[PDB]
Amino acid sequence: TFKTDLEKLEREKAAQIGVAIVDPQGEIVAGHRMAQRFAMCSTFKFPLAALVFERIDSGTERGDRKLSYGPDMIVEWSPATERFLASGHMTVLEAAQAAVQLSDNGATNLLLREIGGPAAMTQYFRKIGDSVSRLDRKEPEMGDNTPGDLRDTTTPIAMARTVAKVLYGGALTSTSTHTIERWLIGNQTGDATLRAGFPKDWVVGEKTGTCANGGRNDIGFFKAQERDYAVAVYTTAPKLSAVERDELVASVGQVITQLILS
Repeated sequence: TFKTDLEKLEREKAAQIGVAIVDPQGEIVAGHRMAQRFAMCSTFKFPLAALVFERIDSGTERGDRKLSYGPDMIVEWSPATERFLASGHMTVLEAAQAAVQLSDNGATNLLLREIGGPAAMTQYFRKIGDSVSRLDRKEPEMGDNTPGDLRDTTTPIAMARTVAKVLYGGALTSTSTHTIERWLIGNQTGDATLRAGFPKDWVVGEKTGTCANGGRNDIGFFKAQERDYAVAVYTTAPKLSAVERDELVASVGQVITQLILS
């Protein structure tokens, strides 16, 4: 009924829904269109932050290092970057948290400037065993989501497994892992997407994405009692409104819940 519930949503809302749910070791729990490529949109900002924590964990980067910038770095949806503009900088950590929890595009591009751009992001994906995810552009053009373009894409299964490697498979130190987990729980942008359709006693942390051409995504983790899962949801619904798109992802949330509770 998991498959057929998602198929009903897909049929009724003229949408495609890609889902993957994996256990802490990346073993598959459930999936739908799980190896179809979808635009990442802002979901790559979670892996970016992980890349930054790996560098902090390694010493090649320092969390409180100040990153100076000017108005040239302000792009669409840069709420923290605009607020910190007068001060002249955000630290590596401030920028990373804003990228995750506000989806701040300027903060994201500020970090890419520092780690070596899209190519460095793709190299990190490969390092942690993800041969699929690829960042090819910075924001905002990376979310162009042109039909059929494989630039800036992932698969549900690939991203879900990267989530698990980051949160459970030892990609980061215990300390950096804990920090990035809490940032996902505290995400400010996902109240109407997956976690809306999960039970309110499940610990959920996630990162949303919105792309042009009807892309709406949410990736992260959930803890249903003593059971940890990594989850990635990418959806394409060109004809839905934005609120309908939020509510589509929430519904996927519910279908996911109906399965786990079985």
